[PDB]
Amino acid sequence: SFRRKRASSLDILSPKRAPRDFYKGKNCKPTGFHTKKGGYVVQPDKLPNYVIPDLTGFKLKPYVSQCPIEV
Amino acid sequence: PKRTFQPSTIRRKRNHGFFARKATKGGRRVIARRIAKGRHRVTA
Amino acid sequence: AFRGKEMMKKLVKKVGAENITPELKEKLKACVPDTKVVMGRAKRGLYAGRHIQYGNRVSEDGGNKSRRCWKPNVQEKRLFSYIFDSHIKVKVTTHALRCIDKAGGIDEYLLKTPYQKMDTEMGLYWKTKVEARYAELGQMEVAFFNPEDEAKLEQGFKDLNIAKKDARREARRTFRK
Amino acid sequence: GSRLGRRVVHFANLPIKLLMPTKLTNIHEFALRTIPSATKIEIKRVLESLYGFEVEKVNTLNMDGKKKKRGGLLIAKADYKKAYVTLKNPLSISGDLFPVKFIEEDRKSKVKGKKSHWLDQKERREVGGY
Amino acid sequence: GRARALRQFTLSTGKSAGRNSSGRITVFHRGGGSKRLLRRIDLKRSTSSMGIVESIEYDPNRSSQIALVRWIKGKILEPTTNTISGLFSFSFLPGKVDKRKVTKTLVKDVFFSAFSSPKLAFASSFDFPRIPVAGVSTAFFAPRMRQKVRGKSTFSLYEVQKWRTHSIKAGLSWQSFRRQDTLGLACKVDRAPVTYIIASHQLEAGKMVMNCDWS
Amino acid sequence: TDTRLPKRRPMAHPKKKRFKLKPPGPYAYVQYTPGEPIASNNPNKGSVKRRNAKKRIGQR
RNA sequence: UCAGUCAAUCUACGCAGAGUGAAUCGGUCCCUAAGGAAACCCCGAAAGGGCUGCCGUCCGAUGGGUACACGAAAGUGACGA
RNA sequence: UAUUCCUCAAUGACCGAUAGCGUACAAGUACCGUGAGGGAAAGGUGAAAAGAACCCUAUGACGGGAGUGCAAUAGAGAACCU
RNA sequence: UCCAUGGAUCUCCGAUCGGGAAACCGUAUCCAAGCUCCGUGGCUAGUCUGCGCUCUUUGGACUUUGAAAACUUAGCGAACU
Ligand SMILES: [K+]
Ligand SMILES: [K+]
Ligand SMILES: [Mg+2]
Ligand SMILES: [Mg+2]
Ligand SMILES: [Mg+2]
Ligand SMILES: [Mg+2]
Ligand SMILES: [Mg+2]
Ligand SMILES: [Mg+2]
Ligand SMILES: [Mg+2]
Ligand SMILES: [Mg+2]
Ligand SMILES: [Mg+2]
Ligand SMILES: [Mg+2]
Ligand SMILES: [Mg+2]
Ligand SMILES: [Mg+2]
Ligand SMILES: [Mg+2]
Ligand SMILES: [Mg+2]
Ligand SMILES: [Mg+2]
Ligand SMILES: [Mg+2]
Ligand SMILES: [Mg+2]
Ligand SMILES: [Mg+2]
Ligand SMILES: [Mg+2]
Ligand SMILES: [Mg+2]
Ligand SMILES: [Mg+2]
Ligand SMILES: [Mg+2]
Ligand SMILES: [Mg+2]
Ligand SMILES: [Mg+2]
Repeated sequence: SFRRKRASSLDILSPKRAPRDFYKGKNCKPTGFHTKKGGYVVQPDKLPNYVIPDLTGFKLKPYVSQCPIEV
Repeated sequence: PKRTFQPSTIRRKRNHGFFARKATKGGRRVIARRIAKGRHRVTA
Repeated sequence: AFRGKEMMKKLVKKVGAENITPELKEKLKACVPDTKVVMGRAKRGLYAGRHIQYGNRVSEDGGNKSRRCWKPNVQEKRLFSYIFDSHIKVKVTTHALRCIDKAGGIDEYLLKTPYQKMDTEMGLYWKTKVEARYAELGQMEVAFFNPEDEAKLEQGFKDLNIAKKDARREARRTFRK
Repeated sequence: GSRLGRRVVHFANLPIKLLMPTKLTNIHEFALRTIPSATKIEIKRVLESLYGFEVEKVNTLNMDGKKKKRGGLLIAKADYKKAYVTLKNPLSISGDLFPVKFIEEDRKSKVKGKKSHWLDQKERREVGGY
Repeated sequence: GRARALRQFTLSTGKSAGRNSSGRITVFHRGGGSKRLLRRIDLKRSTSSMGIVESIEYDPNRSSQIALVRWIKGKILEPTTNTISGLFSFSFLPGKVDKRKVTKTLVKDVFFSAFSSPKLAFASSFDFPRIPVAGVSTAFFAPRMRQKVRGKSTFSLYEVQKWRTHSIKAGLSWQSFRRQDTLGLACKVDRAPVTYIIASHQLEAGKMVMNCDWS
Repeated sequence: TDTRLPKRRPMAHPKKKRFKLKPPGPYAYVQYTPGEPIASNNPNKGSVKRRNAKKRIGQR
């Protein structure tokens, strides 16, 4: 969907259009910590866990029927 | 011939950036003047 | 300019606005100094109301006028304090030093001078501290002794000094051993 | 309860938009579009838990939205993130699903313009990137 | 480099080229030399020692020469008194006679709370003032708080004081006392002490060097 | 059943530099062999140099 | 239709869609230089200026680093033509 | 008693698109400058879009007929009253 | 659809938890109290008691005041003419 912006919003610095050592980031959540040697360690307690129950045999549906039944 | 504008993004942000203007009393008046005028680009 | 109001705002924000009744507000309005002090170094010393002045310097024959200033006679001194038993390093004008001479010392000057005339938040702090220590001293009494007790206690102190010296030397030599 | 983990999600809302692959049989990887604040671990765990995929690796890249400028007026679309997911076993897509046949028939309109040896494999793994 | 200086006595400093803290030139015709490192030299020589001159080296920072030198030497019954000859009470030293607090809130209480700590006192930091005892200084005195009911006369040796004769201190500061009120807010065989000194004329390796102290 | 232990995060408190840990005074206690002259630098088996430079040479 | 030193079917031109895959590449991260700034202290009609250390903090590559954390009276990292 | 970053109502021998605020129109925009800063242009079809089906000649109708409409040189694609 | 009142959700900078090339990065604050679930230790073993964290409620510890046109009161204060 096309939406209107200001033409002055092109001046905000982004790492795609910056020198090679510019870092901004995209507000992702962190999962670990930086090392002193330029690496990274992923702490497994900070990873998201998803609780998705079993959907097989469920009787409800995305839409509700609109057949003429009663006032 | 070598012209006068030789671009460098880090130099531009270090001289006319938001936190470079916010650091001294003259630049804070510049920011107030720009906002009062109504400029779209308040800082460089 | 409105120094009384800007000091009263800080004092209210420190002490809590709920703590003060309107009569206490009315009384506190008449202790916070409302003087005209602009220069920075007069808020850090005891100047007794002297300030800088900017005026004209006028030539003798031509009458030509150019700007100049008169500064107060600021000197850095150490003044002795009776309840702290020690010196206080201040930057006083000679006018303040002469007022101290008339009052009878820096402590007596701080007691005698009211709150509005202290001109300074540090002046209020120092007057408050000296008044609290003098109120502490106001509830104490000393008892003197007869010369026979003088001699007895002198002998006791000699005994304890020589015993402490002997025990300290013995402990040092045994720790060496 | 809360002792199970620090980050437990009961109502996920990560939007995943699948891109139509080139071939219908022997699919070894597929691409998708999502919001820029998604992570490789989030995409892999949502795809494993919600749909039942057997995910091997996830590779991401950022894209800028499309823009149009007409001298002062600027209109634009939102930024997105593209992800490549590699499967452990090949999958397939039936032709009878809408709009697969229309996509293939419109794609072939734009592009109009034997010696097998011993021990030669047929369906080899076709994975790009690093 | 042929002979790197000893790494325990080498410091790094830049060049000023005659420019002060403001960045402007104050000393003219300087700048653009060769790179130098600073050597640390013992210019005091206050420690009395004996040494052996090891080597004579080159110092670019000064006109003379320096020399590396290793150094080869260097429960009793207390007199409880119940008799007092007189009581003096400091009740006019405040200058205004008033009662003692433990209630309306007063100006003095407001100024005490506004300047008090973030979260009796006649001891530890400052102790008893000398003024109290000024009419007669060489007399043993016992300070005590004044009680509403008449107190006891028993005085041990620990409770009696006398400024000797030594005292007939430190010094506070007018503007920096509030912060301080606010809480304060031979070695082993493989080692050898060495120093750098300014070498004299006719001083080569293997010689003796003395530092002498007052006698 | 992993008895192995996870890696730990570095702490962010300020750390003292080695120049301030040296005792004060004029004297420096250097390594001394009692028949040999005093060397200014004593590298051992773990003193490696120019690692980034060798990386660049290999890349070229 | 505009632009291209064209009357252009073509195009870096208009419309629509697509395209950039990293433990190792380049950064982020750690460490500092020249330099900048806070705190403490010093000075100043105001605004502000100095000071970065004797016990002292945060940034700053054009340089030094690539599979835990804490401590150091151990070595070093460490260098010219 | 002083002033209007503001709100509500009213008035004008005030202006009427080179005028009135820099801006009646998506303007502190486009554009110029390293930066502080400077700074535009551009209103109107018809009562209602009924905005010209169809035919002929050109690569292509914006042309010549036909038709809508009081009127078609009232036939336009940020522009068509005189 | 719409209106009135009350609710649920309510990203980021300016900006104030620290750093900063504004719209980015890193962040379980700290300490007492009393409660369901949890695991482990110890007794002569039955309505037996004693140790912990995580998350929850109520307090108190550190600090985050803060913008704004003209008017007002003060400080310093020109030159063209
Ligand atoms: K007409
Ligand atoms: K004149
Ligand atoms: Mg928007
Ligand atoms: Mg790019
Ligand atoms: Mg963020
Ligand atoms: Mg990538
Ligand atoms: Mg052309
Ligand atoms: Mg043509
Ligand atoms: Mg073409
Ligand atoms: Mg094109
Ligand atoms: Mg790398
Ligand atoms: Mg520095
Ligand atoms: Mg500085
Ligand atoms: Mg400063
Ligand atoms: Mg800082
Ligand atoms: Mg750093
Ligand atoms: Mg670099
Ligand atoms: Mg080097
Ligand atoms: Mg106009
Ligand atoms: Mg006209
Ligand atoms: Mg016109
Ligand atoms: Mg520009
Ligand atoms: Mg037509
Ligand atoms: Mg008309
Ligand atoms: Mg912040
Ligand atoms: Mg105001």
